[PDB]
Amino acid sequence: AMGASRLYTLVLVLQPQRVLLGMKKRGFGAGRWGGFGGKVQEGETIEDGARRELQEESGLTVDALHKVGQIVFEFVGEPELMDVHVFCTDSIQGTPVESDEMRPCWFQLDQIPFKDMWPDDSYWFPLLLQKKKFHGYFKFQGQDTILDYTLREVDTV
Repeated sequence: AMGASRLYTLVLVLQPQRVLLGMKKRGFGAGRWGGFGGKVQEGETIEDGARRELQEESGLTVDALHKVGQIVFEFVGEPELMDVHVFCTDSIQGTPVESDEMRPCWFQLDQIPFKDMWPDDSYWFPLLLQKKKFHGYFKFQGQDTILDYTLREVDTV
């Protein structure tokens, strides 16, 4: 059987000229920039968990997000997969503020800091910028090494 998986969200604030990323401050993946997100909680829809995580980690409150992708992560030595649902929005009305877990920062869209993001981001982030939807899977050894991955553009997430 396929391993069991745990539901996570990942949220990108994407405006015409810039994207909001957050630096993970502690723990696994510390020092890397990426979307805001976390585990979906009991009795919570995936979109509402994504809205909750955006607010908890960045302070930004938005009323709705667009579902743009799904990425499954597998790590050598850990039988449980991460099932990550990726959301995007262009419309905010507050200021991003540093939380205990994340430091938000804007990057211009010709200065996307790929060298400081998770390696999988190099493959699916360009699809998001093109307003495409995607399904992906990545198997990691540790934090740096991809041993296998699949990626496909889809019409519906």
